[PDB]
Amino acid sequence: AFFPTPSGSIVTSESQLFNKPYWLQRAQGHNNGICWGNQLFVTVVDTTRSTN
Amino acid sequence: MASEPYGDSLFFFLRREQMFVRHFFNRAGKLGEAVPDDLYIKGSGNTAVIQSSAFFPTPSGSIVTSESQLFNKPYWLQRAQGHNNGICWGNQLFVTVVDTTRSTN
Amino acid sequence: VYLPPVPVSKVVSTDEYVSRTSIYYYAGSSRLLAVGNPYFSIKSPNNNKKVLVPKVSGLQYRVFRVRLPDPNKFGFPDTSFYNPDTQRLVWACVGLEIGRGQPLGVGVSGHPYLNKFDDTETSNRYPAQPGSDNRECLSMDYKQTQLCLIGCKPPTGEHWGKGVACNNNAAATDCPPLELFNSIIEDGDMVDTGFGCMDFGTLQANKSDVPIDICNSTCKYPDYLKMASEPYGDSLFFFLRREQMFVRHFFNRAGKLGEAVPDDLYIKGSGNTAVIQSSAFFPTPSGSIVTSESQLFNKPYWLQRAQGHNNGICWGNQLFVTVVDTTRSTNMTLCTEVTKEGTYKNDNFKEYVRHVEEYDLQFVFQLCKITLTAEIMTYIHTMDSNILEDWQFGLTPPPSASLQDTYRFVTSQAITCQKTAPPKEKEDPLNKYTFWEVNLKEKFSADLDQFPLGRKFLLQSGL
Amino acid sequence: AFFPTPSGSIVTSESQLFNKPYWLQRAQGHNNGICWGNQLFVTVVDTTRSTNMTLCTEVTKEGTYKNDNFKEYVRHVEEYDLQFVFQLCKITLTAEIMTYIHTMD
Amino acid sequence: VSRTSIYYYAGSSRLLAVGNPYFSIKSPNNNKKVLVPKVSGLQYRVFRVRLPDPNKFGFPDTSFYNPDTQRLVWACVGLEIGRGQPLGVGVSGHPYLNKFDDTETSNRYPAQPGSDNRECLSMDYKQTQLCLIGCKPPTGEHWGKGVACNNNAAATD
Amino acid sequence: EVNLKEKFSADLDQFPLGRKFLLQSGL
Repeated sequence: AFFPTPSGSIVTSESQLFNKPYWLQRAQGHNNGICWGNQLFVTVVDTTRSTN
Repeated sequence: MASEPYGDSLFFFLRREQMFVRHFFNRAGKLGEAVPDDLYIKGSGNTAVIQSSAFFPTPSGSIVTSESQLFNKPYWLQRAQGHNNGICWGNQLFVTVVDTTRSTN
Repeated sequence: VYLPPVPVSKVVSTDEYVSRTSIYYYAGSSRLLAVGNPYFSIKSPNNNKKVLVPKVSGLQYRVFRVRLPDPNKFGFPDTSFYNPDTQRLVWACVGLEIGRGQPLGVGVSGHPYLNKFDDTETSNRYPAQPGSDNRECLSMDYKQTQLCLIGCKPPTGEHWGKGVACNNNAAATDCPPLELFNSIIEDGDMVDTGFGCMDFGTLQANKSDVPIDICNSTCKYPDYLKMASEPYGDSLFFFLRREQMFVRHFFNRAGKLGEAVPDDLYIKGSGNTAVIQSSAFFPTPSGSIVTSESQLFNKPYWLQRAQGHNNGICWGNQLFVTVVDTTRSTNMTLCTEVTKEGTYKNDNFKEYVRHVEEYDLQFVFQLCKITLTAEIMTYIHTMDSNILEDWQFGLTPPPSASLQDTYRFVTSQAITCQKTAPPKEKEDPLNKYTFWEVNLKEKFSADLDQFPLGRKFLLQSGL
Repeated sequence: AFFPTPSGSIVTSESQLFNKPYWLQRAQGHNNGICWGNQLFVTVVDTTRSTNMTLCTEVTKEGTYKNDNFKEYVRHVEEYDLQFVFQLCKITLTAEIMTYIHTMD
Repeated sequence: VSRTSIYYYAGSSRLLAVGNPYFSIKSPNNNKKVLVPKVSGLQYRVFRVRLPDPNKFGFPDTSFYNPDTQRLVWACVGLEIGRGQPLGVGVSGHPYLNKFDDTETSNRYPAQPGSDNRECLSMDYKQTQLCLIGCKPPTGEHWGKGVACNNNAAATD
Repeated sequence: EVNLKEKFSADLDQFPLGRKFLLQSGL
């Protein structure tokens, strides 16, 4: 009954994803940016900045 | 498969493989093809019997990134490699996948 | 005053006498293989010349030696492009693909009696351990390397080795000389592995500083400097290379340090430091990960310009492809038992190791015709002689006579015996070596696109 | 008081600066390649090909190993080359320029 | 400096050098000479070419310059440095390096007694390349010892 | 000291660099 233990590599700052603008041009759905009901839900999970 | 005459087992194929060694071991047991004697110099004491000279390494894989995968993207077959330009006779296909980056336990 | 040295004959590239036509011809070998032992060649006990289980590994040069059909003996349907009298025909090379078909996986070997004394990375205390024999069993990897050279003549390596000494010097320590040699690379002579490109046969008495497979063979290395510099260009058309390595541990030798470290450079020691350990460290190369984008193979390789004056043309109807590989050098393990029981003991079983290394080749040629006239026939004879014989058109009186009368005794040999020396041509210098051969006389074709390289070529040229 | 032991890394063969021609088209200083006094001064460092052999001779020959008999020497070698291509320049040496060079050296 | 269209290849012969990689060896009882010279990979190898001066040269046609009032100089327009060997990295060491403890994972302690504690260790180097071309020899820099300032009662010597 | 005193040549295309330079000149 084996189990590994995972570990992250180096976490550089050329492979970051945030702190940049993202202009929507064509979303993959049919809903091309219209937000019915006047809300959005933005979900963000990060792990590069998880110090203790 | 590619050098087949009609060319009907590939339309499209891709691969990525990587591997490096982590440890080295040796086996146990009476060695069959024994070492010749004109290649080294003998001894006595704790060097009485020659130790078994069958080594085998172990593979251990590497980091499994997501910037260099192969799946979840479309693949438009503009011109397949052989002579069948995509046409599938007899109304069947065969896709084979081998993926060992999504193989958690 | 001063004046310009002197005029000398200048070579000329084969753009300007060899003209080319548009008659392309695929060729191609079948799947070559070999199966043998990875470390040492197994010898038969009764007859000690017949090999029983041959030696093949990943690390050797696999120098092939292709053969071609003489393209003057073709019965063409239409001879309309050349008068058969004045012209000749010769094959030119414009394609290549050197496949392989075994999976990845780097291969490891070792010696049973390596010369490890202690570890010199984080702990080597004092005093030294006592003993007379302190050899242990170690394993080590190799440096990953790939290369690929085609050309009309065999490729020439180089290696160090023991050499000629000098006159008497009254304070000269015992130390062997070194000298840079030259050779022609055979099949099976090992490639280097980061221990330098030096012979291990006449330079190591204790026989105990490499793995067993190179303990008595001379690890050459190709000579890119000399082969590029020859003005005819008949030894390289195309060459690729890629290697990497890095150290894994550090190990020091065991023996009398034959040179003494001088007294000036260290504060001398007392107590438990009466003895002074060796400074002879040797590393252990290991190599790194082997991806599948840093390969050099299964990809076509067109030519339009070689790096010399020989723009592809091969005289004498042979090529010489050499490949090295240590990305695909895995070593299997076979276990045939003796008895059939239901309990393990280590003395029932039997372990023979094995190794495979297999290949493939593919070509696509082009037929180009020399116009033979007055200024050209002299020029090829300066280059070689076997070309202007083997087209079976004549023979060359080598002088028009000489100035010296040379004193031919014809009394036939009973007074002051001159060098008689009845000659014989030996028909080649190449016959002494041992090349893997592959025949392509029976395997030409004129219709390309029933083959793999025919469909990749006919898109690349836009035809 | 601490001090760290340095170490190199994976020396490739696609990250080397030798064995390939350059072509100086515009130098960073003022002169574009003129060499007064007819000498150059090239300077090469490398520590990727810093291999170190091990030679080993003997004194007695036997059929049993001991550390006593053999002597070890270390040696090392560095084989080089150079190549150049030069051009030809004429100075129109009038009355001003003879001072322009005399202040230089 | 004007320009013309007369190029001139000038290739050296290949060079070698062979010796000991740590220190030179000098013969006893003379000591002004050396048996095997110290050659290692880490040193600089400052070559120094010489060119034949183009006013004492065999030009096949001296009817492009008027030699009463002109002069000629060479100008480099290409370069290449070949080099041939394997790709092995190298090790050095010191038999009596002043290493006291290890300080990465475990140094639980009372103090350790003794007078000498030196050991034999070995490490490699930072891998480095550079090439540079001049008309004067290149000028380095390094730290060193200096004037002690001889004053103000320096508590740290 | 390397010595290029008498190793020159005026013909470019018989030397391992001289062919690589004649293609870069477009000529």
